Amino acid sequence: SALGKLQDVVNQNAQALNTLVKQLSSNFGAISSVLNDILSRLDPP
Amino acid sequence: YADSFVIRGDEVRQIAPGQTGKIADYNYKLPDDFTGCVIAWNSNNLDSKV
Repeated sequence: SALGKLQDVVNQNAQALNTLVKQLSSNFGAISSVLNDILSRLDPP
Repeated sequence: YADSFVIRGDEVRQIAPGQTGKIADYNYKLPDDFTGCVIAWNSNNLDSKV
């Protein structure tokens, strides 16, 4: 009143879970990254 | 299966998978994974009359 070995595990896991959510706003080379605007501005083919 | 009909000359480009226009919209629609073949030939002398 040290415990950095316990904080590192929590930090690495939270930081790896934040990247997975941030990867959802990327187009990866499509027009946009949101599955509706791609879908309501083009026809199926 | 063999389907047969008669259209204008410049409407032959709507007989294909994934098109739009008055013919492909509501006269004759081809699915999007078509498998067959499309054949077309001019017939001015048979079908057009003065």
